[PDB]
Amino acid sequence: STGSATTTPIDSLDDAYITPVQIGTPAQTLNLDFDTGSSDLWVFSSETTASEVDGQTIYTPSKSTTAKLLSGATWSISYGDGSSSSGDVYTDTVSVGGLTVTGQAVESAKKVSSSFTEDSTIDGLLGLAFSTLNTVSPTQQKTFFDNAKASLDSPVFTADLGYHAPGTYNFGFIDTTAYTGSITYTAVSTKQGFWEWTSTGYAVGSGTFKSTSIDGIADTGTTLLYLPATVVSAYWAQVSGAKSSSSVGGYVFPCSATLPSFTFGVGSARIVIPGDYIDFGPISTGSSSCFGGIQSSAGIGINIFGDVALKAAFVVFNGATTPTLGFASK
Repeated sequence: STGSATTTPIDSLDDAYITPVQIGTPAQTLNLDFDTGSSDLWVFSSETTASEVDGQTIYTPSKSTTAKLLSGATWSISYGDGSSSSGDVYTDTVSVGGLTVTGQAVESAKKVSSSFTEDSTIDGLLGLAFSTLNTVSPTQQKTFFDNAKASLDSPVFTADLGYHAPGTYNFGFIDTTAYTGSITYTAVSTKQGFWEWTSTGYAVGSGTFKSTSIDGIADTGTTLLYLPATVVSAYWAQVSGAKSSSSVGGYVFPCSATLPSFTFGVGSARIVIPGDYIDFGPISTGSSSCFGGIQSSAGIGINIFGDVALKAAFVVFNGATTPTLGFASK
């Protein structure tokens, strides 16, 4: 089997991407944030504290003839940005782009943090990291991909995120028309539960490539590109007037600037992030100070190849017995 679904930016900045997902019988369609950096499929629901729901579409398990309470199971997750959610668990039928999993754990939120409430466009998350990170207790549950894998034509999914435009998540096949040149595959460590890999270096604009190992995670659920302070300083030094602002929470730059590109290495291959992908717009409405899309990972504890990086590539998440990651230009 295969599946193919369009993923759409939630706003004009590509802050996140939402993908429609069918849950239950009859189908209830929710727009979920596909997150290769976590491993829980959780939704706003009829059980979510009413004051914490503000415009989201909810899953109502009592209206699904295939929903079953997973007795005694609870979940609770905290994300790198400080947001969180928790609740109980149903199993139900879940379909993405024509690919159906029966008995998928659907984690129903009883509580969500303010950041989730305040984002009306995201109805929940669909985790695509390794199932070892799943938070369901006392019996850990599998991700949608893990459940689907054996049925797929090939045990892979691909992320093809758009810049200020829709893109695609495919399951079970590589669309050879969706990228240019070849896909370069690189080793993955699953030791921390992430799609963790080592970039071979970087360049800023038309500058020379610096060969250096950068361990990080491919994370569709993180907006920005978080890299070591040395790398980030080298980037922003090429933008007149750019500075790190403790008050704002990272590098800002004059909105009048033209940003240089940023290249990262995948083996001997190179992925070029155009400068415009690194512009996240005014820090507040009407400001001439703009927020940068490349930020320091210092004090995160890990480097993160988030959407800024991934959307410059066609990315293969190869879930073969020994997982790997593939990147192609597009």
